[PDB]
Amino acid sequence: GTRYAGKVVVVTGGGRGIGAGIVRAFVNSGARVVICDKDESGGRALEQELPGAVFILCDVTQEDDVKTLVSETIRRFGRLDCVVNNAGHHPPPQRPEETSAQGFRQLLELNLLGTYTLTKLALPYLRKSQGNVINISSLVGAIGQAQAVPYVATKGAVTAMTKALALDESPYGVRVNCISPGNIWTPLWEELAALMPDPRATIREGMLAQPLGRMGQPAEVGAAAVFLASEANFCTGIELLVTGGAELGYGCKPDI
Amino acid sequence: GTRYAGKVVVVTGGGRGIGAGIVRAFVNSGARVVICDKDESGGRALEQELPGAVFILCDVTQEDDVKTLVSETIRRFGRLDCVVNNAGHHPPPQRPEETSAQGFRQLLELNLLGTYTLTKLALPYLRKSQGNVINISSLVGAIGQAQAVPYVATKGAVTAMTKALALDESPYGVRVNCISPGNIWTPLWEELAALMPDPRATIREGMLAQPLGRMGQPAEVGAAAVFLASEANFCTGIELLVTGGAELGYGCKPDI
Amino acid sequence: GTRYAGKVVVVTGGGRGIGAGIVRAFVNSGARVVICDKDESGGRALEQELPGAVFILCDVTQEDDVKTLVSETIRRFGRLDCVVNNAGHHPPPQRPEETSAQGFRQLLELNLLGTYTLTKLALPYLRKSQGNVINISSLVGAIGQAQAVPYVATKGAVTAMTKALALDESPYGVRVNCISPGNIWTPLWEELAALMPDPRATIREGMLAQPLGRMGQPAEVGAAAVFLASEANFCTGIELLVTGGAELGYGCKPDI
Amino acid sequence: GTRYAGKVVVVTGGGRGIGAGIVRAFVNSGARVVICDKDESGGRALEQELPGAVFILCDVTQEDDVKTLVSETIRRFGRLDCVVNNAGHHPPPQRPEETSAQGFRQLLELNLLGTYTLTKLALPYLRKSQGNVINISSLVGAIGQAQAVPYVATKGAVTAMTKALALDESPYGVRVNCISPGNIWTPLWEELAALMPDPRATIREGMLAQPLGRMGQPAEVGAAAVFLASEANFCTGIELLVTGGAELGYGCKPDI
Ligand SMILES: NC(=O)c1ccc[n+]([C@@H]2O[C@H](COP(=O)([O-])OP(=O)(O)OC[C@H]3O[C@@H](n4cnc5c(N)ncnc54)[C@H](O)[C@@H]3O)[C@@H](O)[C@H]2O)c1
Ligand SMILES: NC(=O)c1ccc[n+]([C@@H]2O[C@H](COP(=O)([O-])OP(=O)(O)OC[C@H]3O[C@@H](n4cnc5c(N)ncnc54)[C@H](O)[C@@H]3O)[C@@H](O)[C@H]2O)c1
Ligand SMILES: NC(=O)c1ccc[n+]([C@@H]2O[C@H](COP(=O)([O-])OP(=O)(O)OC[C@H]3O[C@@H](n4cnc5c(N)ncnc54)[C@H](O)[C@@H]3O)[C@@H](O)[C@H]2O)c1
Ligand SMILES: NC(=O)c1ccc[n+]([C@@H]2O[C@H](COP(=O)([O-])OP(=O)(O)OC[C@H]3O[C@@H](n4cnc5c(N)ncnc54)[C@H](O)[C@@H]3O)[C@@H](O)[C@H]2O)c1
Ligand SMILES: C=C(c1ccc(F)c(O)c1)c1cccc(-c2cccc(O)c2F)n1
Ligand SMILES: C=C(c1ccc(F)c(O)c1)c1cccc(-c2cccc(O)c2F)n1
Ligand SMILES: C=C(c1ccc(F)c(O)c1)c1cccc(-c2cccc(O)c2F)n1
Ligand SMILES: C=C(c1ccc(F)c(O)c1)c1cccc(-c2cccc(O)c2F)n1
Ligand SMILES: OC[C@H]1O[C@@H](O)[C@H](O)[C@@H](O)[C@@H]1O
Ligand SMILES: OC[C@H]1O[C@@H](O)[C@H](O)[C@@H](O)[C@@H]1O
Ligand SMILES: OC[C@H]1O[C@@H](O)[C@H](O)[C@@H](O)[C@@H]1O
Ligand SMILES: OC[C@H]1O[C@@H](O)[C@H](O)[C@@H](O)[C@@H]1O
Ligand code: NA
Ligand code: NA
Ligand code: NA
Ligand code: NA
Repeated sequence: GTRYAGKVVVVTGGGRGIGAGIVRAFVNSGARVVICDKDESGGRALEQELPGAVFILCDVTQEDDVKTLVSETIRRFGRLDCVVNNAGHHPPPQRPEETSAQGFRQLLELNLLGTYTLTKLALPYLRKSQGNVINISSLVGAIGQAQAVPYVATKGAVTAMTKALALDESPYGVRVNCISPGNIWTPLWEELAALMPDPRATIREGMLAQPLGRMGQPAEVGAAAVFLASEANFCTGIELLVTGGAELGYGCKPDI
Repeated sequence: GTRYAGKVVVVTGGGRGIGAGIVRAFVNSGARVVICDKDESGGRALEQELPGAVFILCDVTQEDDVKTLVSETIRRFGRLDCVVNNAGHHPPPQRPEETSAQGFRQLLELNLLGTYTLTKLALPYLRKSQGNVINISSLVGAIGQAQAVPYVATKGAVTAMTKALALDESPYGVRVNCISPGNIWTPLWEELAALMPDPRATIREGMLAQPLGRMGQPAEVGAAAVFLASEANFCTGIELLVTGGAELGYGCKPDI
Repeated sequence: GTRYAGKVVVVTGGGRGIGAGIVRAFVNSGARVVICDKDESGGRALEQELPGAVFILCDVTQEDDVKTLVSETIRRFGRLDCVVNNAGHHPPPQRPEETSAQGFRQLLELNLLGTYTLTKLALPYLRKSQGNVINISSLVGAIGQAQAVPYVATKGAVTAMTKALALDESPYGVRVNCISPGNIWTPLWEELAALMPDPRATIREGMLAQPLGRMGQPAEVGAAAVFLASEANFCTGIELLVTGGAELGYGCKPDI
Repeated sequence: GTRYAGKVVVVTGGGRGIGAGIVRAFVNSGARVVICDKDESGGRALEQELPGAVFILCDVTQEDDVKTLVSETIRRFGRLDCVVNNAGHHPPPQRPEETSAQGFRQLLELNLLGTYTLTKLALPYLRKSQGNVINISSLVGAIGQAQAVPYVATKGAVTAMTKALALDESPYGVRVNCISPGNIWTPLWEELAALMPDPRATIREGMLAQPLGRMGQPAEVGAAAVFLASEANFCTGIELLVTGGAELGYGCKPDI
């Protein structure tokens, strides 16, 4: 309740899924939180539910939306300590030949350039507060994923960008880290599974992809984010895996 | 002279630097090589110099240029075995606040989407030949670099994309690998150093950034590419470091 | 004060340095802590200082010492939830030709097999409590270090062993993670620096090896350990870097 | 036939499996090769088969055997250019509680200290020749393996040691690299599979653990070793994966 008292946090895509779990974790640590989302439904209800969280409608791909997000955060709360770049999307499975450069550009706009834009606009205020940036990347940026060339590329970019920016902002006391979740049970996971011939089988495979035998929860990503913000003062440029061990060992993926 | 005899290779940005070193290595291994470049000067001279190499003017950011590159390769040589996605650029040092989303998009077009586009157009022919893709990424995609947020992000994306595509194309016998060079002495390195207050000091630092005490050569990247194409039949999705050890150990980058 | 209330933690080498910082962090989170050390001086004073910590003399290289450590922990506190394998040593700088197989074996006994032995003896009790293992490895296991072949090898082994054991113990709900610190200001760091021709210069270099410009603190490693024990329920087999960014970018470590 | 002409190579455990594939690759590149093995059967036959290879009986865990191996290589061939530390063993599957510290020590003697000992005794001659070291580690040192805590630990140590030694020997022009194979079809693989309830099923799983759908061959590891020795002049401290992509993506290894 006090680990991050008196601090101000912006969470993009905070209306549902991982983002909402990160919102709740920061509120529970004593922070005031600005929920940014392009859709009103979840975020507006979360603002009613949580004292200390407020909702601001903002599409992170629209630069003037993000400019307003930052200026309204400062106007209303007087400081900015942490930005969590969580907004992002996973398209359905697509074979390489079914992808397009246009679709690839549009996904880069959300998953990469939206993170870039908010970070850039927030950094002057984070420097004043010796605050920090937390990017939500993905395990599959590191190890790959099938039928997801554009998504994997965007997350490779986020993880790498995190390290570059950590180098540049270290002289100013601003840390820049990322979390790479694996399979987290969210509305996006549920939506993608419902597209499959056997959704139930897809979900069962997703649970057994982890040595721990289950998918992760938004609250567990949220706890990792609170750690990075509030207690990881000698961490910068790290990639914090929240994956249940999916990257470990051999699995189903004589010598001719 | 025979390790890759009878094979056909496309090298983008093959007119100078690393690309020209890769062109020479493949010619020396017995392959026929198509030199793709947006500038004529170097590539046209290389075509005159090397029996077995020919030059095709092609800007990899222009989709119809790349369509023509592939169709002309097939028309002239009847097969395609390896594409080397080397074309790319490093902008001058830029502090994060000096970058723009527009500049970032333009660098993504070259360093990432140009690699994507040629790979996509070539894959039908690589499937027929059980050929392979070699992407030239960078060490700094893995470890970061100062004053280079956009460049680092693009190379993070290339390395990650390499792994995704290796997964998707493995059922068809097409391997997809990347090389991550460190400091290689090229015209781009020389151009960037000439921008500095003390170019000579910049070059000296660049040499001592490697435990081996020197920068790398285009020929050394070229040898790694020939290995991946011709002898690495159980390698796919790997990142082959050609860096002189720059990523090893501690260097210049009490507890408060 | 309550994040790990009611839990019982063993910290090896807890008498000073990183180990004592981990002891304090767990006490501050509400846990009861058993301080294991081969030397009495620091650990006995820490037991007097901290309600909720007690000292047990134990050399982790002596199997019967470790057997007694575990049985006394259970006898006195009735459960065991977390073991932190921190005991370890860094020999002075040694050129490869100045090392011996005998010295290498002895360092393996402490840095690797002592971690192995306590983990093995504790696992039956950790299974009952759904507890967890935290190994203190090092950044240099991942990236190397000069004049330290035996030390680097031992830490490579610890990090790898962490992943293997995480796989084996995941069906039982026992997580196994490691922390890889970089330069942490401790008595061992101070002792090694005092061996150098210019200790002050050695310490200054050690501070500037991190983008953050300082060495880390035992308290910061301790906070990472409390996170892994108490809040990282979907993390297993991870390597949590606490290094101030030392692994990022180029530093001091034309093409002939 | 000429890539490594006039050079002298020692391959430990060269009598069968990966080691014999590395022997053949170097002979085919023009090198003279000393086959070291503790068993005579395979290595003696290979010496009869291959002009340019000779067999020396040597147990790499016995220091005087290794001293004699080096002195006999120099006495007979007058130089030493490359040592390939391939000798090693994988014990049968063992649950953590079924392992012993004694068994762990014995495996460290072979997989780690035997590599250390030959490297140390060879380095004076490698410095004279500007030669290189190639260690055969394993993919599972990086990602873990089930029921193999001691084996995984030894390979974690080898990979890490490779980087440390590359740092120390770089001022002298001696490169130190490792190869991390995945599933390679060898007599050891066949022996381990025959221990299983369903050997055929074990072998089928082993083939499908790779995106490429097969196990690797000793010849493919051998080609990687020849590359590292003869053409990778700007590579030191690297880990060259020869795994068929087993480390990529998700596999078989809702949120509670
Ligand atoms: N769910 C997983 O298993 C998983 C795994 C790894 C990484 N991730 C990453 O975590 C993040 C969140 O994923 P999730 O599963 O919670 O997804 P989700 O779809 O359930 O929630 C994403 C939220 O972001 C919002 N959003 C989308 N586009 C936006 C935009 N342009 N501007 C503002 N808000 C926008 C959505 O409206 C939604 O509220 C994404 O970056 C995703 O790539 C998810
Ligand atoms: N030089 C290094 O130290 C270094 C290190 C790591 C990675 N790399 C990468 O290696 C690649 C080559 O770098 P370099 O140093 O040889 O650079 P360079 O500038 O010397 O050569 C690049 C070549 O690509 C061509 N090119 C540029 N844009 C193109 C386009 N749109 N279409 C076609 N051709 C185009 C240029 O005309 C030039 O001939 C790049 O991807 C770079 O990021 C270089
Ligand atoms: N200090 C750093 O920069 C640094 C960096 C990376 C990793 N580490 C690791 O962190 C751990 C602690 O390092 P530190 O700097 O705090 O060292 P330290 O020497 O200051 O403290 C180590 C403690 O362990 C105890 N110990 C040593 N051998 C023991 C044994 N056989 N049985 C029981 N206790 C034993 C010592 O008596 C001492 O109290 C070690 O594993 C070290 O490798 C340290
Ligand atoms: N086969 C795989 O899938 C695989 C995968 C990754 C790594 N590796 C590694 O590759 C290496 C070779 O494995 P392999 O499958 O070819 O094994 P193998 O058992 O088929 O061959 C190993 C050879 O080493 C010899 N040897 C064993 N102990 C020795 C000693 N003390 N001194 C000298 N020679 C000794 C054996 O007699 C044998 O000829 C080992 O280091 C192993 O860990 C193998
Ligand atoms: C949201 C998904 C996801 C899963 C793991 C990650 F690491 C990540 O970043 C996102 C998800 C959920 C179900 C299916 C898929 C999916 C989509 C396209 C191609 C695939 O191979 C998938 F598994 N992703
Ligand atoms: C071309 C350069 C380069 C160097 C190393 C790499 F890994 C890479 O991919 C590219 C280069 C050469 C000189 C200077 C710089 C440079 C540019 C901007 C920011 C920096 O920190 C730089 F070192 N890059
Ligand atoms: C205790 C030291 C240390 C530093 C960094 C690490 F990641 C680590 O695990 C331990 C330390 C402190 C001062 C000097 C040295 C040292 C010792 C031998 C060889 C070297 O290159 C060193 F830097 N280590
Ligand atoms: C020789 C085996 C092996 C397989 C992959 C590697 F990366 C490696 O270094 C060695 C092998 C072959 C069959 C079975 C096993 C095995 C043994 C014990 C535990 C396991 O989980 C295994 F797969 N290893
Ligand atoms: O829809 C899948 C899951 O999404 C998560 O974000 C919610 O917290 C869960 O209540 C829900 O079951
Ligand atoms: O311009 C720097 C270097 O670029 C390389 O591509 C050329 O091969 C060298 O001859 C030249 O010195
Ligand atoms: O000796 C170096 C440092 O060691 C740490 O363990 C102590 O907490 C510090 O007080 C001390 O300055
Ligand atoms: O025994 C398994 C395999 O081992 C390899 O070392 C041999 O080259 C193969 O001929 C054999 O099939
Ligand atoms: Na509210
Ligand atoms: Na020509
Ligand atoms: Na006490
Ligand atoms: Na012979």
